[PDB]
Amino acid sequence: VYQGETTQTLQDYLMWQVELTPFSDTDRAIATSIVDAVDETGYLTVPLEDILESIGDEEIDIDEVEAVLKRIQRFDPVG
Amino acid sequence: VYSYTEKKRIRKDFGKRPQVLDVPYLLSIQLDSFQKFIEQDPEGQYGLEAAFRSVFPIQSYSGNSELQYVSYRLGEPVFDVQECQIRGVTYSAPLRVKLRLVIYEREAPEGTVKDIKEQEVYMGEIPLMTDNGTFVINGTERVIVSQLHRSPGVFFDSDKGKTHSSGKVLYNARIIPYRGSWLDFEFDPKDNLFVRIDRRRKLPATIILRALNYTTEQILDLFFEKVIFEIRDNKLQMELVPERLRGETASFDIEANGKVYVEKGRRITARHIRQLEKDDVKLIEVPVEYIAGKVVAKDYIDESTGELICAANMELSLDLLAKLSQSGHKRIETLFTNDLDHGPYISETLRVDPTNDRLSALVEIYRMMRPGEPPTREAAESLFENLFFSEDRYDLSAVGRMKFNRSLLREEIEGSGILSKDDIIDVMKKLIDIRNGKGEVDDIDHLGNRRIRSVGEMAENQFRVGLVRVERAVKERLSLGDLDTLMPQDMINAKPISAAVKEFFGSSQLSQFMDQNNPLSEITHKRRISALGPGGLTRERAGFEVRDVHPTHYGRVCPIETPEGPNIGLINSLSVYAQTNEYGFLETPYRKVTDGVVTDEIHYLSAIEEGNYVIAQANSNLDEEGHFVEDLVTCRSKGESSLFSRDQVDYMDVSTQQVVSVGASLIPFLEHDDANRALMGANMQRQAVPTLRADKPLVGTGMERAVAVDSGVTAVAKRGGVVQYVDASRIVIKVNEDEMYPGEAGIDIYNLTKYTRSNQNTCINQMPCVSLGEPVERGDVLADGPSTDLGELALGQNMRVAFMPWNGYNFEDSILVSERVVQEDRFTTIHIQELACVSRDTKLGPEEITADIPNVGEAALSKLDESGIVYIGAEVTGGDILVGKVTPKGETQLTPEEKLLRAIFGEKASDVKDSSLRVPNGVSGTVIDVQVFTRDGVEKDKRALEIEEMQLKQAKKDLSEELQILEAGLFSRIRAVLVAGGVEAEKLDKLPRDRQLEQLAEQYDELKHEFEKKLEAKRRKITQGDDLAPGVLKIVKVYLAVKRRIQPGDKMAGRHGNKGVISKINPIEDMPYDENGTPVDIVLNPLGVPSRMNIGQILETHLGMAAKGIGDKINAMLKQQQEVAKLREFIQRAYDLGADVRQKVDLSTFSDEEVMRLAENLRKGMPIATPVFDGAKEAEIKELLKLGDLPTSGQIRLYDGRTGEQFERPVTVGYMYMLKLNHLVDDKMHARSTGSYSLVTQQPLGGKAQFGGQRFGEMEVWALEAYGAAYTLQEMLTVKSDDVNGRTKMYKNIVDGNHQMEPGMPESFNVLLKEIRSLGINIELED
Amino acid sequence: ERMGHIELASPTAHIWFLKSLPSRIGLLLDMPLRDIERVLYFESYVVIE
Amino acid sequence: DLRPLVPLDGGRFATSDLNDLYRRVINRNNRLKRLLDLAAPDIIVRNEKRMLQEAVDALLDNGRRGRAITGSNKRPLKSLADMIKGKQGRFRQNLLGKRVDYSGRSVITVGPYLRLHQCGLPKKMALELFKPFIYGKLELRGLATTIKAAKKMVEREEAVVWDILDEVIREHPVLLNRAPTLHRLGIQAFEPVLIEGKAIQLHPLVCAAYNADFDGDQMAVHVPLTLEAQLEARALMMSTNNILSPANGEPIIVPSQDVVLGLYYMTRDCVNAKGEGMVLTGPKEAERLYRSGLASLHARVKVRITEYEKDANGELVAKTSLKDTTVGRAILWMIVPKGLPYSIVNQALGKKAISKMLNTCYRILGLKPTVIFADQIMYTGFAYAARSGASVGIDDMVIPEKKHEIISEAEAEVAEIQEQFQSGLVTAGERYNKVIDIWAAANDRVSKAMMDNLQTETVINRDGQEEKQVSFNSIYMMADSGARGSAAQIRQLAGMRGLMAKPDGSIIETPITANFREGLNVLQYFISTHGARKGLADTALK
DNA sequence: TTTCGTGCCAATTT
DNA sequence: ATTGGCACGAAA
Ligand SMILES: [Mg+2]
Repeated sequence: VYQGETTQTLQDYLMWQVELTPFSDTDRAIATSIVDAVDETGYLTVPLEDILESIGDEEIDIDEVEAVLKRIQRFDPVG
Repeated sequence: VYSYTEKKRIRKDFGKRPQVLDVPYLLSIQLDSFQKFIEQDPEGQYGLEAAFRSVFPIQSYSGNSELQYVSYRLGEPVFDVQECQIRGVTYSAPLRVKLRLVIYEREAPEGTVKDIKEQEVYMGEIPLMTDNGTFVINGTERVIVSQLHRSPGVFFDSDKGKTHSSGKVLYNARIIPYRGSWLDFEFDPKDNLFVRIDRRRKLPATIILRALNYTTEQILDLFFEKVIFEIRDNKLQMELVPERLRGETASFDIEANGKVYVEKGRRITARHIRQLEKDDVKLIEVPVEYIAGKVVAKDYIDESTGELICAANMELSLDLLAKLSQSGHKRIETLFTNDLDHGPYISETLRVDPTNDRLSALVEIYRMMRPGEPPTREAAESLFENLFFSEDRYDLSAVGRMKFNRSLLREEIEGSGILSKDDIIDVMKKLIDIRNGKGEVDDIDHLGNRRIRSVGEMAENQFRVGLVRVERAVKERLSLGDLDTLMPQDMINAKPISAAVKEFFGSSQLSQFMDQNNPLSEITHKRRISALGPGGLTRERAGFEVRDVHPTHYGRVCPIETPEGPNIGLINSLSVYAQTNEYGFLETPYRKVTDGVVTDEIHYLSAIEEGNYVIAQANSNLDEEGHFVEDLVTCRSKGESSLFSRDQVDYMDVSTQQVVSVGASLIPFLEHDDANRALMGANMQRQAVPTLRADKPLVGTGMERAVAVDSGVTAVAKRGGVVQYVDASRIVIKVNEDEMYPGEAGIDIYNLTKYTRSNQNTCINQMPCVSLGEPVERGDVLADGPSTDLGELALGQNMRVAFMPWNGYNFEDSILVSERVVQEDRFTTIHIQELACVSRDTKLGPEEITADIPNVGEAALSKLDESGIVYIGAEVTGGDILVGKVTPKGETQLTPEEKLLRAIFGEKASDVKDSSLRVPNGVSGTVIDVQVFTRDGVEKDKRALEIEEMQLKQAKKDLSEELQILEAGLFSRIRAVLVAGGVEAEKLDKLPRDRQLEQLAEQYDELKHEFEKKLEAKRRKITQGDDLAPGVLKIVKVYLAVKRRIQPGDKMAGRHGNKGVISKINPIEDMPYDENGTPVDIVLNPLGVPSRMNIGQILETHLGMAAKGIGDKINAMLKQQQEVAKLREFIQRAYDLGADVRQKVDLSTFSDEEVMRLAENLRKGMPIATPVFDGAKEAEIKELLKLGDLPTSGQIRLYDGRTGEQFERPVTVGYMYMLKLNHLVDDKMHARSTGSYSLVTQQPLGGKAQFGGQRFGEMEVWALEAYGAAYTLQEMLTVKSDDVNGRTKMYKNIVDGNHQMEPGMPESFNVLLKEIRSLGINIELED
Repeated sequence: ERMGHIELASPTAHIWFLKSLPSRIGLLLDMPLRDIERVLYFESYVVIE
Repeated sequence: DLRPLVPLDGGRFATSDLNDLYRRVINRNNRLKRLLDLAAPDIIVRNEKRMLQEAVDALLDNGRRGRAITGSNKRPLKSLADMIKGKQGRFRQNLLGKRVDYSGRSVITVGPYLRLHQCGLPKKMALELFKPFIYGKLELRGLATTIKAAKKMVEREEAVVWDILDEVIREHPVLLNRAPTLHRLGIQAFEPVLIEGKAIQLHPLVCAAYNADFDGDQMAVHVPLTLEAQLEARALMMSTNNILSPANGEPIIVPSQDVVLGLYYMTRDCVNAKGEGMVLTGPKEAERLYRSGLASLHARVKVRITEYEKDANGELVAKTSLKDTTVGRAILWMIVPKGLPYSIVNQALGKKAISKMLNTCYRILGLKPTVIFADQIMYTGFAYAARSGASVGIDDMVIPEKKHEIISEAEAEVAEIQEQFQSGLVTAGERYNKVIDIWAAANDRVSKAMMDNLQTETVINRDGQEEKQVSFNSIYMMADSGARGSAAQIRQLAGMRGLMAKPDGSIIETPITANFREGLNVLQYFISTHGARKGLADTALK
């Protein structure tokens, strides 16, 4: 019988790097939201306001999302 | 008299028994079988003719038209074997069959010939066998293995009381046709005969008899002897035959002529029978009680009433006797059914049988064959006729008919292919006779009951299988009336026949990739006999008896060459001198002994014929005239061996090596080895890998040359001549004028195979072994293939070995190897791997092989040429790009971001992906060959044009050589004609070669035109494109070559079953050394010798030491220049050693140059040949050691390399032949931390090709449970295999230095729950 | 983990409760298995009332 | 997602078996629905219902009823029942056993220098096996600031990652397993030692529990992850914890072969050896004399030996006395712990004697001294077996001089019985039994003569007389010490092979009278193949 | 009308 | 091939 193999995509690599990064719970949720909105070419497809809305918490400013995004942008591949 | 190849290096032979029969061609069983299938036969059997005649003529139901077969022809193959292997196609020939369609008329007697149309049609491609007995299916060589199956005929067997609880034997008989249905007869514990058709529900044995139109009276007459009751007006006076009463007890008063020979209660003895015979006592009075159980034979009806008084086969009673007596009857017929000899089985079977007619039996047969449908008379009759009496559904072949007649003790051998009434009656009679006690059952394992089927017969069967389907299609399509226009070309289609042939030659169980480790592997594979396959046995249902060695295997099947494991006893190997009959039975040759002297005439005897004679053993001493010396010769007579007289001998064996196979005949001192270790050595000898340089065994048996030559790995001169040109890749031989064909330039060109990949990813390379200008003869070796040295098989290396323990580094089969062996590259091997890149056609444009990969850097493209292909000779490793390919991605809408990207970085980077071919991780090597296949109509790149130019150059070179030889001859004739006139002494020399003469000029022009035509044809053949596949544009194949060195973990072995693994590579100064400071190469543990009982290795070591001593003497004499006289005197002394050997080497017929060449070839040791059962004795070995100034015992004193002190005991030091097996640690080591998983089970994959993990099976779980390690088992079960969240959490914790886990739930349990729920069962977890 | 369903046009017997040697349907209805199979595969009729 | 499609080259998606069954069921159901809506004649709807029933039966359990439907190449399709049950089903393939991460395998070699608790692991395997630990350790000490930095450092195989690996594999047991795992001793825990190459080094003393030999065997290695797993490996599955067999209580660390041969060779005496008859101050003086070439290892001397015995309260009390012993026994005495008597080594040490010594050491002193004693015994046995230079030659297989006469007498007796049978005095069975008994007696006589000739030798006395002592024949020493070989195998090597049996079981009357030093003719070799192949087939099939 | 035997089917085989 | 359960047929 055939079952197939699991292939690693760009988002899988990004989430693997996120899980091995010393983030907090809120920072990890923001990182998950950011990695979700990444296309095949590696560009962010949504504005940060949409990510902030998707977080669903009213105690987070745009600055924390900016910091998390800057940390993510230094993953492999760079850029 | 020795040939040129053999005269260079003569191997001393210790054999003493003269040879009377040469070793035959080792690949005859394939070539003859395929020739029988292919060649034209005037008779109607043995090949395609038989298949065509067994189907044609094909006639329709209306009978107004039919197809007639005339003849067939095989066309020339398009490509040669080398071309087929290079391209990757099938080496095959087209089949053209000349069919003929006739048209019959109506309302006329018979069939009026209205019209006849004959046409040649194409029936497909038939694969052809090469000169070496192989088939090229898809650029790869394949071997079809012969099958050992059960012969057709009739066989009588029984169950050894196992079926019944009382231990009663129930005999049975089985009729097996070659094509049809089987027929079984069997008994029961109640002694009733029963019949069985196609292994179905049991039926009474009289059902078939009644279906064959036989009445009860006729059956009783056939199966019983009549006894005549004569009513002589008083008490049924009886005519008595004395022999009828043997072994019986009289139940009445027997008196005759007033004398009571036997009284009441007295049993009849032999003396009483003798007295009755002497007196010829006939008339006997019997009482009415004697007929209380006698059974009447026929039917008797009262003349008055006219009705049936009693039916046939029923016991008479007193009332019935009175009724028949009062009806005016005097003659009665009964059956003799004594309980000792003539057992009454048929009568009881008739009693059990319900049917009493001819139609109800057919109805019951039809009901049993096809249940659940109403019976029909016509359907039952048709089924009964087609079961056994139709030529189109039942066939008893010639071998089957011969076996049937021989089993029935008939005289005629030929006959019909269908059963008859007489055959069934005789089978029943023989079974009844066996039941009575006069007969013997058959042995299924006897080689006279087992038959050999080769490739030709299977190909014929598959061709017939296709042809019957073609005939069915023709019958289906011939019903329509269009006879005025249609042609036979469109009447038939060749697709089914070609499909069947290709399926047989490509996907059959007996069609396998040829084992190509060494020539011995190929020879063994081509001579393999298998009991498995379609129509054979299964390894799970075989049993012990079929796997045993039978006496009839003597001289036909090797008893010490079979795989160990599930296939033991089921895969066999042919013997050296074994052949097959015209019926396919194995036979072996013998010398006939006439008038007490062993003659020279050779008779091939089969298993059946062998048992009737007394055959003397090969190891029997004779005289110069051929007389046995011992008066009690050991001989085999009837499957057992015993002592016989000199005058009772009928035959003798022809050789001492006819009982073993080719592989077992290459083991020196085989008679000193145990059978299990001999089997292990034979199995290991054919998996050795060739090394960089071949090395002859230096201790052999004499069979190396036969194996090397009969295997097609070497280049053999087809005709004699002189070496005109020699090179590392080609040899040109100038043929002698006495072997040249008229009107031909006599030259033979041999293009050598250089560094090609085999089926096992090894290296195939040929090296010349001839010099420029030396003479050659037909059959001489010109080039040596892999594992070949001067035309001799060379599988391993000669190593200096000592038998002693060394600090535990040879503990339990471990091997210690010196560093000098590694430094000299004696066991370094070459391995070649192939990679393929395919460019196809997509919907968004085609994929392109190109050098412009936009995302990668400049350096990564440094080893690619202008066409995007790696250079030849580049050193590559894991991740390097071999072929650059891009896959187009297409979108017709350009977003502003995409427009910005195109503007900044160019449009080429966009709308393109990367799908280049890259070297897999862990793979390295050098690019040695690149091949490009392009579809027809597609433009070729630069690389393909270069390859085509390279291919054209060689053809141009060969044609130019032949053309220039012919031109030289023609210009010589021109000069001979021209100087006959103006005798221009210097004008011709000064003038160029332009120069009856007109006829020669015309011949020159015609020769140039013909050679231009040949060159154009070769260019067209080279330029021809390929038909790859639907949607495939181009294919690029790249070959990488790597060299593997020896290292710890590699498997080494000898020829006596002594295998081991290298444990340490020791520096040179640590190895033991002798008084001269010479270290040993390998140290072997002596403790493995006594328990295994393989003593042949010690004798081989001693003999190799002696040979090396002789070689050292020769080399010492060579280093200091001495005259040829002393060298030849010493060599003559060396060759004359031995106790009455059969080899005579006279160096007086050698020239000085030949003697010097022989000495140069003998300066590294003198090779020695010892047959398997005619080898050298210990005294001869000691004499040879004395000749070399070496100790007789074969043991010297050694010193420790680390301390310099002497070992306390002498150590056996010598030379042994060692092999490197194809079990390399480089292919064994594998490790994994994390990787890919299955999509369904989410568990790690298996294998080394993927980054797979090791399986933790049930037994390991049991072992962990027995320890009590619950946490280890739990982490094995969840966080390591199939807990998706647990794997990530465990990895994160490990990276953070926290060695803790959250177990979770396995995913396979959820998969199981879903699968069970899909069956309509509600299974769930609760609480 | 999401399953679907198919609405059969006519009722169909489950083969596990039919062809297992201790036939649950046959033992429950107290009928031979051959008659049950003949009725199920449209080879014979059976009276309901 | 539990029934995925097959994506292959060329864009072909093909189909699966369950998908095909579902498609057939759906097509039949849709056709039946349409026919029922159209009010078709009953003769067609009955056939459609029957086909739907057959399709559902094939989907649920294909082949149970009627004929199983097949695929493209005439093979039955796999149904849900096939997935559930069988050896290839879920239970036995994915639940009771599975493939795991952090595992490897390779060929095994012998490490003679290893301790009982140590194994030899290639560092190339260890780099892959302990990769997350290496990542964590690299991040811990500031060598790498991100996970990708450590990933690239490990990919490049820098010099510091080897030190990191050596630090992280310091105290971390690994599990070695060899298939088939017949008992719980087939998996054991060892401390790794990083080595060069690609083969795993194994301690010789644990080769008996694994039933492993160094002729191509491969082993698998697993890495425990959590603290509980590591402590279970160290405290339960460690090799030093497994010294008694759970089946019967017998030891499983019995020395064999080279160690036994060396210890037997060193603890033997010769009648007149160099250095015989001198008095030594102790074992150290004996070793000093032996290493200087002044005394023989087998010389009989007197040595001052001090030995300790356990008192009533459990304390050790020493006694010193002069003992008549040999140099080799005194040298070996330096290895025995203090709690054993000197009589345990003052003899010729075979396999049984060494096993008894180890068992006594374990019973009297405990576990750790037993492990140390076993390691020292293995080291000394290997060293002195190498130093002895024991070999094997063709002259070691000594043929008795009276074999020919015995064979001739047996032949004369069987000839006389055959002539008497030709005269008709007895039947066939009695003659057959008499011939068998005669040949058995001849074989027994030949074996006795061979063993009598092989087991003794003649030596010159100190005065110049003759003495008879135990032979130093290499084959006899190997057989007598219990290292390799038994009496029957030596009989086959140097005496007649005896009677052979037909494959059914009946004994052939005429025996093989030739040994293995001599050659067997074609007929005898062919006769022996029946028993050889019968044994091999039984071993393969059981 | 009960009771034991015989033929058939289904399970198993690293 | 071998073993065991189940329906069937012949006999007490
Ligand atoms: Mg092994």
